[PDB]
Amino acid sequence: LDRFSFSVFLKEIRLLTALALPMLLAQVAQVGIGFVDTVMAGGAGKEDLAAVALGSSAFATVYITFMGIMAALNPMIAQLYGAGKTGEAGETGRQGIWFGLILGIFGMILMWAAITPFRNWLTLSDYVEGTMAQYMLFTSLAMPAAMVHRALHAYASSLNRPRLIMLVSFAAFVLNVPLNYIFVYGKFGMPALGGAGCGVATMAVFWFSALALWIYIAKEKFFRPFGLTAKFGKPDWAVFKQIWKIGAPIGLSYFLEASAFSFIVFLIAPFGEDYVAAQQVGISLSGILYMIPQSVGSAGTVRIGFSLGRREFSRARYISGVSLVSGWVLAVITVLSLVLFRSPLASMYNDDPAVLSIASTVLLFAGLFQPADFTQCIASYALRGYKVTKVPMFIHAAAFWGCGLLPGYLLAYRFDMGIYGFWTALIASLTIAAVALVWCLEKYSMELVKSHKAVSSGL
Amino acid sequence: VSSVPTKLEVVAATPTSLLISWDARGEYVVYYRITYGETGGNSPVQEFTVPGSSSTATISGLSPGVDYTITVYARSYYWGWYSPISINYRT
Ligand SMILES: COc1ccc(CCN(C)CCC[C@@](C#N)(c2ccc(OC)c(OC)c2)C(C)C)cc1OC
Repeated sequence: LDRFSFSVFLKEIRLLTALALPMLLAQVAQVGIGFVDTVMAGGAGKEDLAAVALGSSAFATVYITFMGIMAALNPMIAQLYGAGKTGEAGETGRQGIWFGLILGIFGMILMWAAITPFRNWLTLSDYVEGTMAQYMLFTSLAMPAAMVHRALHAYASSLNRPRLIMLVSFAAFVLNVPLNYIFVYGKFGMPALGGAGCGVATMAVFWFSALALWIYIAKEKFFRPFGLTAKFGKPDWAVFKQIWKIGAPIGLSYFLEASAFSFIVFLIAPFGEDYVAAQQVGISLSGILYMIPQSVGSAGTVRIGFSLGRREFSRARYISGVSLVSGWVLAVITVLSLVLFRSPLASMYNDDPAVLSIASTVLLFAGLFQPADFTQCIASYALRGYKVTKVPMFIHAAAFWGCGLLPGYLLAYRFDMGIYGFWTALIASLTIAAVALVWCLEKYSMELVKSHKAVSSGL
Repeated sequence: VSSVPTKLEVVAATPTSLLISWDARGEYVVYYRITYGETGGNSPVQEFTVPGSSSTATISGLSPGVDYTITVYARSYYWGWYSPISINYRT
């Protein structure tokens, strides 16, 4: 009962120069989809019933879920980048890009359809020239989801190595959304005002990033076999059925924060809804510098599952620590420059909707959860990142939601200034991964004892 | 005068049977053989045999999980034998 977690620190020898730092440039580009969202957010302010984002919100819902499913090939194609058939990774790449449709379609279809019931039983709302005019720009704001998957399937074939293009066609992305979002929300000659021609406009440029994929077979050697990518053999086509047990439980695990939804916003309004609701400059600026962080494991992820295929066993699972903690560096250094500062109401030209009279009982989980999970899921993003590992990550989060039961009404059930009160066993749900998760990672890190079935050959 | 095939890799098994995916970087004017004994020398030796870059294959794993010691064989231009490398890790 003392240490059922064996070798503690010894995810280590002398690795100091593990330059997993194209991984940064998975979130140097991935800041791109940050640095669009808020152009559309801070442009459709020239309409004040441009709370558009009300759609652009519960859109991400079915993108980011299904994006899980798709973030799933980040091993697939590294695992076989320890191979040679970049076309037998390709036949998969194609097979997913096909999938990339398929789902994107069937997803954007749920949107495409279901949407309407934005009014049911304990339910409804009615500024009609507002997002009712834009529930018809939920649709346009939706009709990429077919093409976005195919164009996030994009970075799943960045896996490999060259992450350069992703950086380009996202620096050549907010190249556009300004341009196109004005022209299509307003300044015509000729497409005047589908005013929330952000959703109309954004959706445009997916298709543009989409064939910012296509336009990068150009670079080196092929990953092109999209001749009628097909599905069938037995009951149903694998390298597709394969993509299932990886995909699924990362979306259904992205259903974590997809209920850090019903929580992060639900007791933002008791009888006290003031800066309690304003834990969005709280937990929106939580999310902002959370990506550059965590997104590196969703980038570490390659460096591993590939460096498994290249048969470098744990000559890589014992980098899945030297990454873990090279960001664990930043885990602290910017929780430091987190609780430290407060000036979210930057007074330059103006803000988006976050305004001046508020207390900063928010810097109080700029600590709590901020360094103590900075890491805690980039665990999986290397468990999957390496391995099968999200079959019990799905179930990693069987607690990270279902242990927030009263850690939901635990801000509202208090003894002190409990604003981070249900940030209870949800910043302690959140640190039951520094066990549960990485504790698993030095245990299955140590199947590279089981699988490295012969330490050292002749010379 | 040289060295072996080179690398040392059974990964594991389908319990009864086992993987054997070793260094064979290309082939030569080549051929392989793998020994198929355990580690007593009692239950005799057996000879799988293969060609291309193909030390990277697998067995017909016959019994439970006893200690099995299994060699692979180089062969090249002079119809003779680079050097064997060998290993025993059994289930
Ligand atoms: C996935 O949900 C989201 C997460 C973060 C953001 C970024 C927030 N932006 C800085 C915009 C300002 C925040 C704001 C809006 N829009 C907003 C924040 C959080 C919200 O609940 C999730 C919200 O309701 C949709 C609106 C203000 C007006 C209340 C938007 C999101 O969807 C709109």
